[PDB]
Amino acid sequence: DEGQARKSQLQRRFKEFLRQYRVGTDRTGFTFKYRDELKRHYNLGEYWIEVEMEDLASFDEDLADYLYKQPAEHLQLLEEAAKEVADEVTRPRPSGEEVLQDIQVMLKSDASPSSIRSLKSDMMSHLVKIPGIIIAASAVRAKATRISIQCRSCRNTLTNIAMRPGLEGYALPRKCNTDQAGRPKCPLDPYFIMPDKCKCVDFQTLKLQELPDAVPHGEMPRHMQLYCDRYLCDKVVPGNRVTIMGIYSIKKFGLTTSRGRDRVGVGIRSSYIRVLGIQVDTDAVSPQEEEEFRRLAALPNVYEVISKSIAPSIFGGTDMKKAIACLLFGGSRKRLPDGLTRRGDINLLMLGDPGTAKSQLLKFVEKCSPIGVYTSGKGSSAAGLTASVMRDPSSRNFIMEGGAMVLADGGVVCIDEFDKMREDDRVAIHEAMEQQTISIAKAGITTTLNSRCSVLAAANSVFGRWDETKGEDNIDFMPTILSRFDMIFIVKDEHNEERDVMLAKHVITLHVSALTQTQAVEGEIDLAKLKKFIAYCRVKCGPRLSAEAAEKLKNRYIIMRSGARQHERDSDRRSSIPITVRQLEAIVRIAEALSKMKLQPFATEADVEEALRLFQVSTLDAAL
Amino acid sequence: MDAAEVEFLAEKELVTIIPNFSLDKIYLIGGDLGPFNPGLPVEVPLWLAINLKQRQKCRLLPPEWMDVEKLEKMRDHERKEETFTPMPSPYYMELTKLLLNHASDNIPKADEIRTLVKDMWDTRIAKLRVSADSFVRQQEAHAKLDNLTLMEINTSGTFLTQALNHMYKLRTNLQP
Amino acid sequence: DVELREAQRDYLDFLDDEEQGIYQSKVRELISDNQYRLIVNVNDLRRKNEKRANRLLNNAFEELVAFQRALKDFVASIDATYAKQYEEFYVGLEGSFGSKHVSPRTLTSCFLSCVVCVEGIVTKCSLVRPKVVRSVHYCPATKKTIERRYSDLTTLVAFPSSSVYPTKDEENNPLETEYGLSVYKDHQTITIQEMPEKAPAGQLPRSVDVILDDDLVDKAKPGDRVQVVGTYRCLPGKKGGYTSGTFRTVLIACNVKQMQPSFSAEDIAKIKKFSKTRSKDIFDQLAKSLAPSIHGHDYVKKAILCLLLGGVERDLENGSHIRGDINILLIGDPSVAKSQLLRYVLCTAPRAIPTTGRGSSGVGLTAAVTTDQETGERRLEAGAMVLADRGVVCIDEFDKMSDMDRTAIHEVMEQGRVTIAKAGIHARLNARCSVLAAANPVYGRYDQYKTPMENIGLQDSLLSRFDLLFIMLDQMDPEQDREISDHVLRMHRYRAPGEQDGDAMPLGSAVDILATDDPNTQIYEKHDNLLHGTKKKKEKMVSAAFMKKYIHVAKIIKPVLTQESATYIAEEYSRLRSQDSMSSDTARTSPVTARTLETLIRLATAHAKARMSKTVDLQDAEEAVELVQYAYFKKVLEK
DNA sequence: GTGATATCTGCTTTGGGTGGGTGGGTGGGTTGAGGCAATA
Ligand SMILES: Nc1ncnc2c1ncn2[C@@H]1O[C@H](COP(=O)(O)OP(=O)(O)OP(=O)(O)O)[C@@H](O)[C@H]1O
Ligand SMILES: Nc1ncnc2c1ncn2[C@@H]1O[C@H](COP(=O)(O)OP(=O)(O)OP(=O)(O)O)[C@@H](O)[C@H]1O
Ligand SMILES: [K+]
Ligand SMILES: [Mg+2]
Ligand SMILES: [Mg+2]
Ligand SMILES: [Zn+2]
Repeated sequence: DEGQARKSQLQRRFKEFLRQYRVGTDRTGFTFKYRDELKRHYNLGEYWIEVEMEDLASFDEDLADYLYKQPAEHLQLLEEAAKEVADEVTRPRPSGEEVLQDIQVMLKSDASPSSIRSLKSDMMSHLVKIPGIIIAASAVRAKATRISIQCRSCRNTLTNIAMRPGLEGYALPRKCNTDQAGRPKCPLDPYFIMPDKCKCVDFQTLKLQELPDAVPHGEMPRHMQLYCDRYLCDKVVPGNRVTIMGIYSIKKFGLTTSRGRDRVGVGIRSSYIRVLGIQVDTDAVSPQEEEEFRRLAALPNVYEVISKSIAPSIFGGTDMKKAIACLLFGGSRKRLPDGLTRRGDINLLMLGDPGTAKSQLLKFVEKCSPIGVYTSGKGSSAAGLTASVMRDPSSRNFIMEGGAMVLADGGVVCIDEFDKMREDDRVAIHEAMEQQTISIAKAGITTTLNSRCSVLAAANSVFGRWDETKGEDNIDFMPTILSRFDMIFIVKDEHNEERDVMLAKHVITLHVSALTQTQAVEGEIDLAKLKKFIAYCRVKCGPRLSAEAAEKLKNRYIIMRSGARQHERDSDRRSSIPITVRQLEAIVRIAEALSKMKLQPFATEADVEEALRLFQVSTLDAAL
Repeated sequence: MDAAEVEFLAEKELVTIIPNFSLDKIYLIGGDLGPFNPGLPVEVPLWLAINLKQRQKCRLLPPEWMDVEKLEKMRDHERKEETFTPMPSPYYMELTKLLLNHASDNIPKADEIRTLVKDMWDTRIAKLRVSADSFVRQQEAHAKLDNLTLMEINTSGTFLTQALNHMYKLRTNLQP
Repeated sequence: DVELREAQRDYLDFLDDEEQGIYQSKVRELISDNQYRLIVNVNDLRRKNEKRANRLLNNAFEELVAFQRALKDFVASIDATYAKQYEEFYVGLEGSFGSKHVSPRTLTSCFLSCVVCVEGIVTKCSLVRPKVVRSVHYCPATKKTIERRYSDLTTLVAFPSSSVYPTKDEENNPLETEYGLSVYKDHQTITIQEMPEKAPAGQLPRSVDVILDDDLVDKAKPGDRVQVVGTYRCLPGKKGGYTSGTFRTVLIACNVKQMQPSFSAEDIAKIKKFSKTRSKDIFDQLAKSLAPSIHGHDYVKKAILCLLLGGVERDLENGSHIRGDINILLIGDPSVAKSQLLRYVLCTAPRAIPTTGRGSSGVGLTAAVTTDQETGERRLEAGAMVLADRGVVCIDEFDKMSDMDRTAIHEVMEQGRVTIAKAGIHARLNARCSVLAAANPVYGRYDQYKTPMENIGLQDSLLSRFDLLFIMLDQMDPEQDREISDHVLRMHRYRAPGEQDGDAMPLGSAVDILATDDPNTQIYEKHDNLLHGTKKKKEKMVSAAFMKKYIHVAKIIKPVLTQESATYIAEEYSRLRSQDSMSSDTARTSPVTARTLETLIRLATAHAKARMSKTVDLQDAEEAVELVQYAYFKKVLEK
C-alpha cells in the first residue's frame, strides 16, 4: 500500500511534467513541447518520444535525481505516465485505433560523457553516458514482454505475466494452483509457455569499442556489450560513432548452477548496458539544412569553394584537391536494359616522391567521406580486403565476414602504401574495382556481395624518388590494375627557390597556429557540413551527359587514342599507362561528378571541358 | 483565411479593463466606448485592451469564464461527450493566447488556465479528425458540426475541402 | 468458440460456390489428382468476404485450423472414402497480401501470428525426417488397440505433448506398436536468405528459418530463388524451470513457389513462324541480339550462342560417354568487355554460377564435407560446379586461379563428373556444365610480336579441353574507336522511361513484388534512338523475352548428323590438322586434336538447333568450320 | 520409546549451441581457409 502510494505519486509527478512543460517566452509565444511531440508521433504511428534530462530537472529536480540514481523503476513510471498522456492528447480516435499503444521513452542529456574505462562497480545500476564506436551488430531477435503459461495436466492457465526488461529471464511456478482433491496431483514443473499468447518486441545486441584517442598507451582497445530494443533496434551499424545513455546492469540468468557451473572465479557476473538513447556523432536532413545545401549548390564558384575546403592545411596540390573532390561526389551508376551495369565510382592513384602529403590527403578523405575506411597495403591480405570464410564459435559452421571493401561499400576505401602490397593480394581487388561485387566459392558457400566503393591509393615509385632517366622502369604495376584507375597522378617534388620559401612559411605558420583558438574561414566549408553536403548530393542527383557534351567528348577521345598509339610506336615500348574504353568512361564519370556538385540533371560542355583538363594533367601527363 | 485573420476577428470581442487615465466618451464607427475614469472598470474591444496594456495605460480583468473550477468542469464535459460541446467563447483559444501572453501579471492561475484550454483544444481537434475520417470513409455528402469554433475549422479546413472536392469528382466520373 | 464456429461456417460457404464454381472444381481436381492440399487465392476470399480475409491474414493459426476443418467437411461431402483416406487436408495461400510481402530483413516481431509472403534465396537445406502424428498400439493379452495423438510447438495448435510411446496398459499387460497402422509425416528445415542486391550498403544479408511439412518437402534446394507463404511464430522454451524470454522464430510454410517457362499456343506459333521465316539469318540475328550494350565482337557472340544451345551428349551401349557441353575461353587485353559478356550470360542463362579465380577453391568448386545439423553426421554440400549441373559456370580471372585449384577443373571440363574420396565418403557427383572463362595474358597486354602460346601461358591439355579459344585484342583504329565511342556514349546517355531526369540509383531497395503472380510476347524489340542509334534500322533486334523462350524451345531438339555433313566435317578436319605453316606468319593458338573434330560436330549440332532443324545439314557444318578457322589461328607480326 | 530401515520427494541429468564467448580450452566436439615462420 505505502509502496503503491509512493509509486502513484511519482507517476503523477511525471504525468504533470509531461502535461505542463512549455518552451518559449511571453514576448514570443509558448509551446507544450512534449505533449505536442507525443500527440504528433502517436498520430504518425511512431510510439516513442525523447525526453531531455535538463528539462525534467528544470520542472522537478528530484525527479531527475531519482531517474539518474534508480533508472529502472522511475523509467517504468515515466513510460506509464507517457501512455496516460498519449491517451488524453489523442483520446477520441478513429476506427481500427481503439487499443492504446505502449510508448517508449528515450533519454537525452547535455552532460559531458564518461569513458568505458571509467565504468566502475560503484556505478552499477546507474544511468551512464558513454561514447564509442559500433564494431558489431547482431541480428534482430524477439524478446517477450508478456507471457501466458498453461498447466500440462489440468490446462489451468495464468495469463498476462509481465516480463522484466533487458537480459533477464523468468522463473516459472514450481507447483500448480489446481484443487488437490479428486484429480491425480499435477507434476512438478507443470507449466509451459503458450506460443500464440506471447507479446514480443524486437531486440538487438551491439559491441561498443572505446574511442581511439581514449585508449591508454600500449593497450588494445576495450569494448562493451549493448542491449537495444523496440525503436532503438537497427538504428546504428558497424562503423558509427555514437554516444549512448543507458543503465549499467548485470545479466540475470537462472539461479540454478545447471550443467554443474564451474567458473574460474566465484561470485563473478557479466555486465552490459541497457540502452535508453542513442546519438550518432558526425565524426535525415532538416529542411533548414536542405535549404542551405541548395544555396551552396547554386553558388557560381561552388567548385572552387569545395576544392579549397579539401585538406586546407596542405600548402598546394590544387589539381589533386580538385580530383579528390570529384571522387568524393562520384558519378552516376547505371543499369542498362540487358542487365549490364556501368559503375559510377571514381578511382584515383597518387604515385610520387616522399614527403609530398600523400598520406595526409588520404587521412583527410577518411574523415571527410560519409563512409570512409583507411587501410595499409602492407597490413592487408586478399581475404582481409574483400571478405573471409571462418568458423562460427556458437554454430560450429562456416560463415562470412566482410573485409575493408565490404565495410566501405557506398563510400571510399583509402589504401596507403599501395606499392608494398603483395601481388597475390593486389590481384584480389580487380573484380571489386570494376564489377563492384565480390564472388566467393569456398567451404560450401557460394554467394556474391556488394562492394560499390571508390579506391583512393597512394604509392612510391620503384626507386624511391622518380628518376626521369629510368623512364618506364619507375612504374611496377601491371596494365590490368592501372587501367582500373580513372586518374593517375605522378607527384614529383620539384625544387624551386620561390615555392620552397612559400611552403616553409606556410608550414611554420601552421605549427604556430596550433595554439590559436579555432576560427572560421570565409571561403571554405567546415568538414562537418561538407560531409553532410556530399551525402545529400549523392542521394538526390544522378546526372547524365547532354547530347552536345557527348559529341565533344567523342572527338577528343579519338584524338587521345591516336596520340597514345603514335607515342608508343615512336618510343618502341608499349607504355605503362594504357588508354582504353575505361578511360573514356572515366571522363564521363568526372563530368557527372562536377554536375552533381551543382545539383544539375545534365552535364554540360563546360563540365566535359574541366573533366578533360583534369584527365590531361593526371593520366595523359603520366602516359606521355 | 489564415490564422492572423481569425485572430483579427477574435480581437473584436469585448473585455473589461481598469484604466489609469481620464478620457471622454469616444464615438467610434463600431460603437461608443464609455467614459474612462481611473480605477473604474469599462468594457472595450480586445484590440484596444491589448494596445492600452502594451502602452501601460490599463490593467486587464479576466473574463468570467476564465475560472479554474469552471474550466475544469468544461474540460471534463468535453472529454465525456461524443460531439462538440458549446464553448464559453467563439474565440476561446485566441482570447486565451492574447490575454495570457500579454497580461499574465493580471490573471491569477494563468498556467492552470492555459493547460486546461490546451486540454480542451486537443480533445476537440481529435474529434474533428474523427469527423473527417468518418466523412471520407463512409462517403458522406454532408455533415453537421455544431459548437465548432472558427479557429478549429480553419486549422485543417482547406485540406478537408480539397480532399472532398477530389473525392466528389471521382464519385461522378461515369455520368456523361 | 463461437467465433471459431462462425469462421468455419464462413469458410464452408466460401468453398461451396457452384451457385461461379471455382473451388468446387478445384476440390474435385484435388480428389482426382490424389492431393490433400488445396491452394486458395486470398483475392477471391477478400472479394467474397473481406472481414474473414482480414482475420485470416492477421490471426493465422486459428483461422487456418477452421479453414482446414471446413475443407475436410467439404471433401467428405463430395466423397467420404477419400476423406477417410487422409488424416488431414491442408490449405495453401496465394495472391496479394498487401504489407505482408516482406523479405528476411523486414520480417519483424510485428508479423507474429500473421500470414506472410517472403522472397529470398535458399542457402541451407536439411534431410527429410519422419514425424509421428498418430500412434497405434495393440495388446496381445487383452486383444484391444489404443491410439495416441502428438503435437508440438510447430503444429498449428501448439502443445508440448510427450514423445514417449506407451509400453503397457492400465492393466500390467504389455503393448506393441503397429507401425504400419500409425501415421507419420515428412519434415524438413530450410534457411531463406535476403537477395544480396537488395541489401543495404555494407550489410551482409539476413536470413530466416522455414519449416516444410508433408508434400512441401523437397520443393526447394539450395541455390533456388523462392517465394514462401506461411505463418510466423515464436518457439518459446524453458530449461530447469527458467526461461530467458528471448525466443527463436520460424516460418511455417503453407505454400512454396519458384521464381521453366510456360508456353501458350500463340507463343508456340510465333516460335514456329520465326524458325520458318529465314534459313540462314536466324543464327546471325540471334547472335547479334545477345548482349546489346556491347559493341560487336561478332564471332564471340556466335560462340556464346552455341554454348547456350549446346550439343548432344552421346551415351554408348557399352557405357562410354561423349559430352555435348561447349566450353569457351576468352583471353584479352584490358577493357574489351570480357567480364561484361560473362555477366550477361550470368544474367540470362537459366542456371549460371559466377566464380572468380582468386576467390574460389577446389573444395568450393566441387563439394565440401561438414557435420549434419542433427546427429553430427558427415554430409556433403554441393560446390559451384555441382550447383551448375546442366548449367553454366562463368569463371572470371581464370589466369589467377591456383594451379592446384585449376587442376580440379580438368575432370569436370572433360568427363562431367566429380570424384569425392574424403572423410570416409566415396561419391561420384554429376557436374555436367559448360565453362565460360575469361583471362588476361601473362604480360597483361597481349604482345603481338610474341607467339600465341607464349602469350597465353597455359598447358596444352587445359587449352585442349576448351572447345574454342578467342584472343580479343584492343587495336587503336580511329574508325573502330569512333564506332565504339559512339556506342558507349549512347549507352551512358540512356535513361529508362520510368525514371525522371536527375534520378540516382539507390543502394538497396524495398520489396517491390506485391503479388505471387506478376500483375504485368513480341519478336522484335521496339526501336529506341539511343539504344540503337539513328541508323535506318535495317538490322532488327530480337527481344530478350522472345530470345529466352526460343532458346528454351531449341535446347530440347536433338539434331541428327547426316552423311553429307559428316563427309564435309571429316574433310575439313583433315585439312585443318594436315596444314602446317598454312600461313608463314600464322601460328596455332591451340593444338588440333580429335577433340577439335568433336568440337566441330558440337558446333554444327548447336547451329542446327538454332534453326530448329531435325538434321545437321551442310550449312551448319560450314558455320562450325568457319568458327574453328577463325578461333584456331593468329598472325604473328614481325618487327 | 529409540534405532534402524523402508518409503517417498525433489534435483538434474544429456553434452549444445536460445546457455555464454565478459567462463576456460589442463573440462570435451574433421574440415576448411587463413595467417605465420621457416622454407625453397
Ligand atoms: N605541401 C605540404 N603542405 C603542408 N604540409 C606538408 C606538405 N607536404 C608535406 N607536408 C607535411 O610533411 C609530412 C609529410 O609526410 P606524409 O606522410 O604526408 O608524406 P607522403 O608524401 O605520404 O610520403 P611517403 O611517400 O614517404 O609516405 C607531413 O607532416 C605533412 O603534413
Ligand atoms: N566493345 C565494347 N562495347 C561496349 N562497352 C565496352 C566495350 N569494351 C569495353 N566496354 C566497357 O568498358 C569497360 C570494360 O570493362 P570490362 O570489365 O568489361 O573489361 P575486361 O575486358 O573484362 O577487362 P580486364 O581484363 O581488365 O578485367 C566496361 O564498362 C565495359 O562496359
Ligand atoms: K560448457
Ligand atoms: Mg605516406
Ligand atoms: Mg574483367
Ligand atoms: Zn494443475
